[PDB]
Amino acid sequence: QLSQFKDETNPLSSLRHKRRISALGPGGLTRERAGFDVRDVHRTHYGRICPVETPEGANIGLITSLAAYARVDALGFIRTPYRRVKNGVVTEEVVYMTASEEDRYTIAQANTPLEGDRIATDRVVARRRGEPVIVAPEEVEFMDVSPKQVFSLNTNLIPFLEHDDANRALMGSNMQTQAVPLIRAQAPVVMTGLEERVVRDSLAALYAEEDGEVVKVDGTRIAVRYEDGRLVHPLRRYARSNQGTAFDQRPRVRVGQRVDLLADGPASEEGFLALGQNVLVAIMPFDGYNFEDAIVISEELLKRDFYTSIHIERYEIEARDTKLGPERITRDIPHLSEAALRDLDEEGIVRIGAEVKPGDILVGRTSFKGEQEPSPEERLLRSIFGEKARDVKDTSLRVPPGEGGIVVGRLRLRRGDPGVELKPGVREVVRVFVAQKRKLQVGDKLANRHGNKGVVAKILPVEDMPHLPDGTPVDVILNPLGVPSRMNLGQILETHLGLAGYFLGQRYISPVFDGATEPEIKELLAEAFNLYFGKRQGEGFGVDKREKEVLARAEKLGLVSPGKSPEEQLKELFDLGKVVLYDGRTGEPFEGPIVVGQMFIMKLYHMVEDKMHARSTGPYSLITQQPLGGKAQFGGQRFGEMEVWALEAYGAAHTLQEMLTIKSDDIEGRNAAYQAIIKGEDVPEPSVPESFRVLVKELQALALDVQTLDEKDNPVDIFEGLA
Amino acid sequence: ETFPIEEGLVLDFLEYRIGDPPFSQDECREKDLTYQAPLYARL
Amino acid sequence: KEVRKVRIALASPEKIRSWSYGEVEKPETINYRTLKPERDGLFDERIFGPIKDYECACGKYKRQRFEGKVCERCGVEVTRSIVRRYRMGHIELATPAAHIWFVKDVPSKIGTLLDLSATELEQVLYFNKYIVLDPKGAVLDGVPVEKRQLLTDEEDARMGAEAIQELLKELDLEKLERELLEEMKHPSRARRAKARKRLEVVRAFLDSGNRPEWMILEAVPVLPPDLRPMVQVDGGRFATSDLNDLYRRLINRNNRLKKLLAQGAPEIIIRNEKRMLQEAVDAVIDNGRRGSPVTNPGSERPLRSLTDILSGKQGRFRQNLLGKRVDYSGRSVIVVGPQLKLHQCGLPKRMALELFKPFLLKKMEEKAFAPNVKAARRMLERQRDIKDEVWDALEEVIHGKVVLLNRAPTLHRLGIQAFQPVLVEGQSIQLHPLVCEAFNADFDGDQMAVHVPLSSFAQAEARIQMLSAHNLLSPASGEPLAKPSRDIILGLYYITQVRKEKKGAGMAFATPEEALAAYERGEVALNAPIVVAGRETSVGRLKFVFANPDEALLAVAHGLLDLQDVVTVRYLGRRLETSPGRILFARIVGEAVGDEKVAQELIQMDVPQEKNSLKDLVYQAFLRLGMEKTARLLDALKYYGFTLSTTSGITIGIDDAVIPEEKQRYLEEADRKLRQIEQAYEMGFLTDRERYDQVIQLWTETTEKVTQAVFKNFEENYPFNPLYVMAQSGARGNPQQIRQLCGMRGLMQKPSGETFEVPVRSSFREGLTVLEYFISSHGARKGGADTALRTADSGYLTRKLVDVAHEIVVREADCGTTNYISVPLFQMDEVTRTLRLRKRSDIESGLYGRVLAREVEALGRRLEEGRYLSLEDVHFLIKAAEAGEVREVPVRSPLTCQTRYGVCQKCYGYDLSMARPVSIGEAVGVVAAESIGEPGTQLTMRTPRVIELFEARRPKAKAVISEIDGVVRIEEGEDRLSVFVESEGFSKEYKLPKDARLLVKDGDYVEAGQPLTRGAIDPHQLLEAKGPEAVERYLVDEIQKVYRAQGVKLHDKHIEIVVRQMLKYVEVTDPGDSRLLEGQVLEKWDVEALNERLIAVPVAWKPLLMGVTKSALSTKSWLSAASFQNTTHVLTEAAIAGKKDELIGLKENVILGRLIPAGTGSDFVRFTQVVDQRTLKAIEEAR
Amino acid sequence: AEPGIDKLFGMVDSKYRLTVVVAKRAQQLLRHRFKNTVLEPEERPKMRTLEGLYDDPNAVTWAMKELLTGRLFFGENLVPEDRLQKEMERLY
Ligand SMILES: [Mg+2]
Ligand SMILES: [Zn+2]
Ligand SMILES: [Zn+2]
Repeated sequence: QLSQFKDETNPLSSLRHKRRISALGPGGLTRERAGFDVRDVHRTHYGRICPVETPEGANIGLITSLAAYARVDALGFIRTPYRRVKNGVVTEEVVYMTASEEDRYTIAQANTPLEGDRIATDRVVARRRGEPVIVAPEEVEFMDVSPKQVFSLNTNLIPFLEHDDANRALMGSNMQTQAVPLIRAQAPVVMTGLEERVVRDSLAALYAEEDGEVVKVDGTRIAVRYEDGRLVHPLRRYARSNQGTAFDQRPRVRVGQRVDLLADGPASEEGFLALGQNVLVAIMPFDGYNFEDAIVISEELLKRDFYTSIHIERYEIEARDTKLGPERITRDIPHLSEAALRDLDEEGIVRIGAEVKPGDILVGRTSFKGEQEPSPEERLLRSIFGEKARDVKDTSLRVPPGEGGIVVGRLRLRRGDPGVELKPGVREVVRVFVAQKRKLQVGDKLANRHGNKGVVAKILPVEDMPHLPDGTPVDVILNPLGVPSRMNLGQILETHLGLAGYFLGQRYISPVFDGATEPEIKELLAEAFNLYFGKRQGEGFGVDKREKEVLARAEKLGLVSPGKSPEEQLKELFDLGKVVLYDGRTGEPFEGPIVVGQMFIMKLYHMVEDKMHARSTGPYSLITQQPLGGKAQFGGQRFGEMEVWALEAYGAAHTLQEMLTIKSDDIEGRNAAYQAIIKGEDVPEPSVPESFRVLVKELQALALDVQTLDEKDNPVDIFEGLA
Repeated sequence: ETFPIEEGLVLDFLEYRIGDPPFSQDECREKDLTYQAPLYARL
Repeated sequence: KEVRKVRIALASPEKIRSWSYGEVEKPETINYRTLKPERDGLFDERIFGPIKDYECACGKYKRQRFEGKVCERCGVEVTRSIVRRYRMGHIELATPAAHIWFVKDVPSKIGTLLDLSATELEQVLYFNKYIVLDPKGAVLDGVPVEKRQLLTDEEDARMGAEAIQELLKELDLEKLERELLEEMKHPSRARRAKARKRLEVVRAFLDSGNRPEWMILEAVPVLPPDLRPMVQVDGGRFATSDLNDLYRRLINRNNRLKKLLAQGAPEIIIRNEKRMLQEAVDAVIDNGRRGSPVTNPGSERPLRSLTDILSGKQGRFRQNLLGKRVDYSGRSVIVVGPQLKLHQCGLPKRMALELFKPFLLKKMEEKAFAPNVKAARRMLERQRDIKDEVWDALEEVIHGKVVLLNRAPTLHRLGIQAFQPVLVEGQSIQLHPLVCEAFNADFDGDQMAVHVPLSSFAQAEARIQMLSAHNLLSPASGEPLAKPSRDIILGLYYITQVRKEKKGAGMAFATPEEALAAYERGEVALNAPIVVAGRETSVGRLKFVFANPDEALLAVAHGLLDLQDVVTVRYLGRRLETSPGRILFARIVGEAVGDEKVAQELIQMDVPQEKNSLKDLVYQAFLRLGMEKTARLLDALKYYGFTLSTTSGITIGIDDAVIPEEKQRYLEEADRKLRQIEQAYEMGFLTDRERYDQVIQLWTETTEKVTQAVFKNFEENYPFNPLYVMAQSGARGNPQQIRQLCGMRGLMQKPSGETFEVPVRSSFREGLTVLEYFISSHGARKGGADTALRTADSGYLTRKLVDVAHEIVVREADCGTTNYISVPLFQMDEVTRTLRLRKRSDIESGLYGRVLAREVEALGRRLEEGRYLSLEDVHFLIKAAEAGEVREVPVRSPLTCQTRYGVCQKCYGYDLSMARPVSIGEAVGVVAAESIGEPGTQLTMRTPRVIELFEARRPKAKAVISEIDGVVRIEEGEDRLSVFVESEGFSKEYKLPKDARLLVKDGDYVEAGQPLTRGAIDPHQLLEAKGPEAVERYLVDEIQKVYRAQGVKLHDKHIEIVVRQMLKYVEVTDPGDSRLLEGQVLEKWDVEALNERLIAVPVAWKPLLMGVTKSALSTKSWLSAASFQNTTHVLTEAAIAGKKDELIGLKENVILGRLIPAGTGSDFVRFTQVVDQRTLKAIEEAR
Repeated sequence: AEPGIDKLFGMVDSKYRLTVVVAKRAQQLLRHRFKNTVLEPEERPKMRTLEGLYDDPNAVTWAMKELLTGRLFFGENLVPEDRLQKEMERLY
């Protein structure tokens, strides 16, 4: 259990696991949805040495993660958060120290503030203070030592993480758990240099050692060093992840420099833990193609293949060997002989660099096998055309339901071999690899860092969009309502301050419960406007009918102050609100001081091409006599209970029954169907259950009986018994 | 803490020795085999 | 023929062999060390032993066979079991056994006198000292006492468990005795039972065939289910089954017995063995004792012995009864976005295809495409990018037809609907907004299956009932549903809200001045005055009731008027004040139905705004209009429903959240007050707990004020501009979510049950002081536990509901029954020991559309007895009410209507949803429980009170009732604050401990004795101290109380079409004929049995109240049932008595692959119709 | 919703009973030889899709709309469920 096959998705996530921490497992504190007690229990607590925004909602609480400053020296028994004592000394006698209270990083000035009301803490409550008195050490321990100390790590990494509901963040401090190597990466305009770690200590990218000076070939490997002599350097080559990530390691350098990094990471940029792609964005709605809670992409978001990735699925295919039929892999596939094969596959294995689509043989094979011998009329054909007969049921691999892709390679194996630890009684264990240059069609989840799950609506083809007065359209939207007004947050400061990016030209570091505030953005929004407005004012224009007009309402609206020419006013709008904007639809303006600002877009794991299973009869399973079968397909779809009810809630007799009838387990009924329609018009057969027919005997197992008793007592029907 | 499993007839537990992984890393991922590292212990 | 009544029950060992027919015994070699299959003993293919060269003789014809070696044209290659039943014979002849004889003391235990050790003998260790022959130590008798050695003091009489099989064909004729003999043991009291249950015991048998063939001599296991073999991929293969290795246990023993006795194994041994079989039998049966883990010793898993699996719950039974599977099913993501809304649906080209693959081929037949369907799929291969004209065809499979659409989870029939189809591009499936709500599941990229009914008689049996444009408008529960939830509101909302930006209040003399002049500065759309007007002038914009007020729209068309409520003078029916910021409204909603004429009335313009009055407009359009428009209309608030919100937008900015510059003042204040408050307790006055309640009760109240503030600065300064506003008034957003946003929000409480000192240091435009985003977390996460508990506890409450109610249908229409039941109209409020007037909703959803009782004289208009009170009418009484001619309006619902056969027409007020009274047939049974299909999530297991009662469980404490009434009696004392009652006849001691201390000087029938002012104690004593009088109520309103503090738009019908159940049962009282002085029989049957039979003798019953679950179990049938706690136990007393189990019982049919007697299948509709005049004029001359 | 749907639900004894009738005079209808419905001229619905047109093979809708021509009755009429095929010759 606990083993939780590592979730090495991104470089981070993984790490968290190495932490997470749970009272679940084999130790007694255990199962889902309570024993005797679990609801009133593992609630919150009295331990700040832990974030309170990481669980989820199901087996909640019983899962989280430790925090940064926590567990050093004696972690061996009971957690111990670091503590500050005014100067160059430190203590952390466990998360038990509840004697003498502590301060909470606020106000200061070279060892001593002046609050006069030390925002300190006793046990749990939060008494006003009582400045212990002497800068001479804390009241036996007092100082957040730093803000972030309160949260794990999977937390202290979100922008104004001091401006949203807890549960918003939560539904975020777990989204990050699911990223995607967009290869392009970016490292957020906003953020906390903790990324100085994130990568490194998780060893995503690489590192170094004392001396310096490169040389290299780049290609795959990397130069060396000078100190302890030369030293080659492997890397990755995409490689397999435990779910798809497919982690690569392109690098950086050229000649000689040793600080101290070395070659990128999967989802990374110059040591700055990059995870997503911070393109522009802007609140507001549009044809509601963002109802409830949706996002709207701009095809240009494909042009520059910004959003895309890769996933590697290992395909395990075998051939044991009974004693009746011996399974092997000659590229001489029977019955079906075509260029469709011999050209690509050939000699079994298929050369690297081959494009593949659904049903495309992956490792063709044979198998002697004679299960259903010679047919009747069929013989009228085996010759009619003269393809004689076959002797080795096609048995092949053929790509699953669907997975058009490439080939990073193959791989062969076999018995008696010294290193081949195959399952006894077998030989061969073909294991070809395929990855897929992903993309972003219409459905994948986007979501940001403060809680806002996307759900692509209808990506737009440039022409449309919000055309900034200077061409630049809004690559991304994200209409309010849903979680903004609702389940509140802050982020936004990740929009405004944002624009002070595509424009102002700088990126920023925004700590937690410290720095980055409502006035900050202003002083920043400053030079920004003068700048932007600058260009145009010295480039061509300054104030236009449209760009101006709006400003009108801007006033009547209850915003702009009736001042100087359109300059001053047009400014303000900036600062917080966003400059004008028009509309690639009609072309009019967007009556209202809209908002805009490059921010952050993630595009989590829950894609689509991976989370979908469509089909028909396909399955057809045995013993169960109910769908779930196919050496090709493999879907399902339960209707189990509820789904039922709601249906009978009306009179879908022929439809309700229809389920449990033909489209379920009428066996004959099954064929009666396909045949029925296949043939043509006709209310496919009435019905005959089965799973029940089962229960009957299944029941009769014991001393029971099931006179499928008929009408007026004496008719007595026991139907099923042969037919 | 594991009494020398009783029945003369008396076993003894003395010292360990490990490391020496029979299958260095990567190899294993090319196939399987945990990067296990065998040991022993004089008895 | 055609199925019907489903018989079952026993099949005496004599029978075993019947089905057993033959085949069995021998060993069970689960294959050979070699050629895997067969073994010539176990799952051996009947008469298949390598090369039997026979058996094929039994078969008449059909095909050849007999191939000597290997195998012939037998089943082994084809038709092997064919999933059919195949009985094994078992060689079993050894001593005795026991088919579990259940866990209720039957098939033994009772039928003698035995138990607590009726297995001290049956499981060999004692003896059922049968045999008459003068004993010694004190006579013999005929029942266990041979404590071993004793049955050796004489050295019949045997420990052997064959004794049950002994007195078998024995106490069988004496069954004509037990019938007689026993019952004759009358009165004395207490002991009155046993014999009671004993009755049935015998009474189940008798002229109901069967025998005590419960003793066993031939277990009978099949073989098919097991012979499953090698499974590869990923990382493991090898393959085997269970029940077999479980089975084995048996035969081996039953085999080793015989050969280990024949060789003379004297005493001791013999039993100790034999019994093995016994134990070995409790194998295939039920592993319920010590266990039989695999891996033996093996400290592990449980042998799948019909326990936890097969027959059990959620393994096979709970699985294949409903947990079935469509076959054209599938799934996909989730979208949205204007289309044609309703009947329209996303669906992706490809993805689709398959679902329709069948016919697809078909059409491709005669009509080009291809020749023989033979190919067909041959062209659908390896994604050979079909496209070409094919697509141009699939829409001939599509076109007109429709499909479904479900959701995970599902707590509303709305849960499906089903839309017609069309198709855009790419994967992921789109859907129309509104429906969104009917799933209360946002767009976190979720998925939704899209099954597809195939049968023509299912499609019509769909769209015309399933089409998203039908059972989604006004839905069950009460109010409507297909309304424009979030967003759309704002989109229009905006186009309204006056705007009065206030500029002044100068003056005028009718336009010359002011009006003219003022247009230079100072003043505008304000108040002004020229004689009696304000400033709606300048622009006249006129017309006539034609096709365009023209100006207006065309006026703003240019850089003129502001579409947003600017205010010009309209002209439509007559001089309109309104602006285009509202006239437009009409026009669209007008263009929907036609001639704005109507719109006019309906709509509200003298207070547009829009929000919670939209439900209405649509909802009112209904009654007066009718679906075929509701769509168009509700489907216009789509197009424009968005464009407005579009070509206007309304962002949000860190700024936008406006701090109330009238804030830092209020705050400061309080604290001060506090300052002393503290520098008070700190001196010497008021215990801590005092000031405690204080400090809190200071912000407990300071808050609301801060709250008040912001919610105005907005509505004066920055009316709509503060988009963070019209998002809470009504459109999409909560109120105490803004004050949280901008205000302060800081009452915040601890973990267990106490409140925090300090509060939240908001100004959420500024950070929090750690502790803040801490204590906040404290409270925050608890929400989380409540949400996952509800969603995970729903697993106990909804299923039971769904169950206890089930057969509830409604054929026929006119069971004209008496005893009406006036719906309460005024409730005693225990805050006001007088009388309020109810929120005017409970009434609504408590009378909304009903079937009046006895005349409704009042306010001049007379409302005839027996009438469907239209919403329009509830008002007629609602508003009316006041006067005082009606305080308890009458009508009939389910609290009466002696027809457990269903629920009959017109007894279920109106029919909630479709404008009309209960349509005919309707299986309300569903909707019934499916009424509580929006609760779950919304509630609180975390105490849960929605059942403490629902299951008649004597609540926690309850604060016991007042047995009867009469004399006050207020006896003061030491520590026993026990007050009582009496009145010259009798009574008792009512002790009210150190709890409630509220007196009273009168009487009252059962009130409450005053301790539990809320929820009477266990009705388990109320009914007793009253009757179904006030026990079919209390709860009924005592329930809602758990919904009336969490929105809830339901009541009336629903929750009251459930109760009936819970009490229906009865406990017979001294009758004649149908016996069972104790009994528990069903309701309505009693009537019939106290009717048809009436024409004699008595049957005097006695109202009886159970719980709900207990209600669900043991019902008119045997078929359904099960599905619960005591799986075996019900099947127990199931067999025995022939139990034919009626039929009418949907859940029944379903399972049994029989049509569901309801909706469009029940008795009421077998109807015909076809006839084209000359066709009907064909048999009109051909007959 | 359904074309004229409002003229249905009521013009019967109750919902289902309607839907019911419908899906019968459908197979029976088109499925028993396309040329069978009561409609005469062009009042017979069509499908002017791509370039070409044709009667919607979705029979089901004819009946709906067929219940708008005074023709056709519904109820316990002519007990010979078989004889419903008595026409199964007069229409071949
Ligand atoms: Mg979710
Ligand atoms: Zn043979
Ligand atoms: Zn009735």
